[PDB]
Amino acid sequence: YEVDEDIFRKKRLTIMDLHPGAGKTKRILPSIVREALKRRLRTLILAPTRVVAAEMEEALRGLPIRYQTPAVKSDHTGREIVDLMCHATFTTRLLSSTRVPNYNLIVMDEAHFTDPCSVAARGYISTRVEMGEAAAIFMTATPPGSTDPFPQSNSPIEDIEREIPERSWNTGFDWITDYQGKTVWFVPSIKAGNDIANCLRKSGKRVIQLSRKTFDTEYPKTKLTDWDFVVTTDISEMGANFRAGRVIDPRRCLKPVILTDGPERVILAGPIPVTPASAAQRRGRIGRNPAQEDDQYVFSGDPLKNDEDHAHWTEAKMLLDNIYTPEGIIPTLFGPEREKTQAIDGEFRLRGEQRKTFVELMRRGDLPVWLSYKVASAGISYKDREWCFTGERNNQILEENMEVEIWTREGEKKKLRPKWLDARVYADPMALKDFKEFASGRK
Ligand SMILES: Nc1ncnc2c1ncn2[C@@H]1O[C@H](COP(=O)(O)OP(=O)(O)O)[C@@H](O)[C@H]1O
Ligand SMILES: [Cl-]
Ligand SMILES: [Mn+2]
Repeated sequence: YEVDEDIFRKKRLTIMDLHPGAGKTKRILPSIVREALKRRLRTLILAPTRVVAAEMEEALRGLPIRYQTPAVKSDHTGREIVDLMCHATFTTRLLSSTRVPNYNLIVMDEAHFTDPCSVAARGYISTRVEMGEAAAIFMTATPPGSTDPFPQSNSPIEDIEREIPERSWNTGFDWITDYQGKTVWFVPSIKAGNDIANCLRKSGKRVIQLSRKTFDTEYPKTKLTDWDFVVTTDISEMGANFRAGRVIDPRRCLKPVILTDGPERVILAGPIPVTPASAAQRRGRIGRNPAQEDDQYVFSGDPLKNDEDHAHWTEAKMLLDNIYTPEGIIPTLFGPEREKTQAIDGEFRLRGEQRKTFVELMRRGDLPVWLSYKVASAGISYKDREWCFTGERNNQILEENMEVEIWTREGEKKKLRPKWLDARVYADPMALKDFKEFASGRK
């Protein structure tokens, strides 16, 4: 692969939108890094997930790569070194340090990731590019704005449109279990995944479940051959490689929405249709192997473009408005994503301890951006957990249709009733478990 010379020039942002599997991560990336080093550029590589980052550092092992952990706010050497980190790690460091290096070449892989930390990162990056302080490459077949759900592939894909179960089934879906080979099944939620996986397991199928929280331990198991089904949330759209012959995709997802009628709260709306980019990335899990031309994409429904009510857009602004810049400037969203919110640049900016608490609630507290923002801008200290118990009766959190009760750090049994309700902290057993740990003052 021959690298273009102009992509290393400051004020240039290159959208590397080669089709899924074309060789963006595996082939051109090491070529770009080596060429960046030759030019003595201060280089940053951004991976969507910890797993993908680990694959990058394994592949770039011969080069002066340094993986950067979010447990560390900055890490500067007096040496020629390429920094490697997750999208979210970059955004956290921007919020928590003034010692963020002045990278003049930034590569964001799987730059289609729509999680707020990634949207915020693209905002900061593009701002630096447009200010003439950096060159950046966004690697993704589906850049922000894409609407082709059936892009080019390395090998032919059989696109099959048919009814897909939303829940456990007894009969009428023989084609699912009769299939000889491996399947990746995209589900709209973890608990939808729990039910589907349970159904497949009672049929004697070996299934691995994937979600954001379990991705690190569960994904490596898919690299072995002792499995029939992967049941996964949208997280697998971000550079997850499966050696499988089929994707099952009912093209559905949950969408966080900030509601403003009465007390502000985040709900999880849907299931709703995925975006055409998401559908393409799910489909793009297969058709990757030149030697295997039998791959199937089994789908249901049309994708939906309009996602302007997605909470991730205002959450991205809450992050961006609090990002430290050398000049003191407020960075704006990436061009094509500016339309997604009506927020006035800088309206979410916090000062002093409130800004510090905002960051702490996200990184140490594991809370969503919106929820962290509401607590921090209320003037509440990080260790002060009273808000988890002082909400209105409607804010009572249920588990198995019964009221959740928590032992506090002071040793009192209080009903879990937060002042601010964000559906994501009680969306599934694991999220609730983590949030109970927060409410009981255990982190
Ligand atoms: N660990 C691996 N070993 C061998 N081949 C791989 C590995 N990971 C990916 N590939 C293959 O390399 C090709 C390009 O992959 P990649 O660079 O990830 O595509 P993309 O352009 O989507 O980033 C694909 O055909 C893929 O199947
Ligand atoms: Cl998830
Ligand atoms: Mn890739």
